[PDB]
Amino acid sequence: WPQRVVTKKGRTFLYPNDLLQTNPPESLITALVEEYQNPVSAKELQADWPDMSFDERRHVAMNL
Amino acid sequence: KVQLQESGGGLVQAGGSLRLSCAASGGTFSINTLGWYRRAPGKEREFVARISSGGITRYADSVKGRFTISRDNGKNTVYLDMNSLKPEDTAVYYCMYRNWGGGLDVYWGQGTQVTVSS
Repeated sequence: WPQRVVTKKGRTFLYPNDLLQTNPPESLITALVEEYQNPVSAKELQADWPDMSFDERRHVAMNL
Repeated sequence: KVQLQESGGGLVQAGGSLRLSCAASGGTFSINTLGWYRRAPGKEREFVARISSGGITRYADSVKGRFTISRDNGKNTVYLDMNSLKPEDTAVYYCMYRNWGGGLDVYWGQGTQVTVSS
């Protein structure tokens, strides 16, 4: 506490602190821009994040 | 593997109050954003209302204060309580299921007709 997390898909963020922010973990932004090659989804993730619940925030970070 | 069955809706007269409901199945719900889009007779899909997994409502300016969107976790249903309807609100109302996980898929319902006359 706080423990660095490595998700299956090889993303990194500091749990839980990186999920308690208005912005999503920077690892998820990069993944969506470069790997998924879809920058509009990354900017669309930024818009949903503040209104998301913690459970959804965790779920998204784990599987993205 | 994700079902969206909408119910309610019909024909009401101006000033009335209709209620739309949409039920989801086949995946998660509590950790999902649901909402409603409507397409007027000659127009294109238009945002009406959103509600996030955290329970945060977003409304379009035209329908704000009149329409109210709510969700029922544990029943896998989202409700849109329309009040003081107007002829311009006549449109096919579609359900929305906004799930991320894999990388943002968006699912729609088949639609429910809503017509306001007089």
